[PDB]
Amino acid sequence: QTITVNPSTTYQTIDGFGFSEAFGFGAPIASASASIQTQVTNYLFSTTTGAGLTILRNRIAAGSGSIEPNAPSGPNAQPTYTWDGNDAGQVWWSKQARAKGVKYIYADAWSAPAFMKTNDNVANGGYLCGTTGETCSSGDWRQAYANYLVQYIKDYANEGITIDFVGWLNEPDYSPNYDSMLITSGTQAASFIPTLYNTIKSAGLSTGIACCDPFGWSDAVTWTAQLASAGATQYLARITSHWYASKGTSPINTSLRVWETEYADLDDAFTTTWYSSGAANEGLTWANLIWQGVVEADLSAFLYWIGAQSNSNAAGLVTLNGSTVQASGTLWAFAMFSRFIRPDAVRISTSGSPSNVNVGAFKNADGSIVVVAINNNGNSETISLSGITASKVSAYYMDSAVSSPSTFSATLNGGTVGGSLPARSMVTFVITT
Ligand SMILES: *[C@H]1O[C@H](CO)[C@@H](O)[C@H](O)[C@@H]1O
Repeated sequence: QTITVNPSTTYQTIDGFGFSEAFGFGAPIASASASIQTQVTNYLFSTTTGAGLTILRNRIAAGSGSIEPNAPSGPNAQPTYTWDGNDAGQVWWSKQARAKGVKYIYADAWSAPAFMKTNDNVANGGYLCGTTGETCSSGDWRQAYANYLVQYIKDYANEGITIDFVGWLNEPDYSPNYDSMLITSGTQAASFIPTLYNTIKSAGLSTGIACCDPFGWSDAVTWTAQLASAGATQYLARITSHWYASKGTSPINTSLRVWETEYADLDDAFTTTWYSSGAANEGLTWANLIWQGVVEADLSAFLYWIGAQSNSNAAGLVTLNGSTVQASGTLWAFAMFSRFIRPDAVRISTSGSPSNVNVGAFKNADGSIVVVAINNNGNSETISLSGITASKVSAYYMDSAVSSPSTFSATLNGGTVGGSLPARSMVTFVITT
């Protein structure tokens, strides 16, 4: 029952929580009525009625929708760039994100253009020409690919949007039948990173490099150690991973902030369900996964796949079905973290979690202490928070009985915060000392 919270013991910095609007999935929303646009963007970004999300991940398209859809005559020949100021809805989405509280934009390529790769195709894998052990008859396209990624960044800068981070790979351990590009190791990745870093700096930009968005955490572990041995981590700003093939239950050995940059239930229907049977698309399942990432794997960020799309399955947090906008249970799992744990928060020490209650705590830059308690028991659990002396508490809960986060009746005795955590619920305490 007694949880100790220790703000003098701190761990990782929190960068935030977010999602993507890649592959044109958000473009019908970008083109919808002002009323639909407002409903969708408030669900994603509002800190009072939505999920308060703080990170947007955009895709850099490789062929169709690319800024360089047609090969030049060779790897050092003058490119022909295109720019429509739309980017399949991502310019609109980026401007909405900046207007409504997003702290970081990350632009991530799923592949280089086909003419820069060993397989001369945007899909079914292939390697960037000129990386270690990847010789192409047409030559070494490393500088061409760095120049291409910088032009995309400048295109966004010309629309007034500053990209914070750039990634040059997506799941490079995976070769599906759509935009993809591989690496054999972090050692091979290290043959391109210095070229990209130098090209960004030379263009007068400060964009940070993120790598390498593996399909699973086990490759993020392997590749980070290889990048460190190759001396490439000095050029990186973030280490990234997806959680599809494997999840994190331990932190990566790095001083860089680590982002979980894509994870979702891709298979199941969209559901408003918070808890029913522990299914993969349930809100409470996702509360526990975010908890695992932030508390067990020391993540600085946790991203879903798609924020909002039309006729969504579970791959999206919010759906647009005609003119009707609906929030998933998963959206409210994100909300119970993201509304309250703001960028530049630091995770802090807790001890004394009851059985099957997952606890985390955070200190915001403004000094608020956020304690999250996920009760996975089939019964209410009474807790007390010692180690902090509260002057005030605002608390919120989410369970099957409410349709969105609702005021929670916290106790406060002699500066000790407490409460009765409902069964199969999440409670967030925002404590002022
Ligand atoms: C949203 O949809 C409109 C047409 O309905 C497009 O013109 C726009 O670029 C966006 O895709």
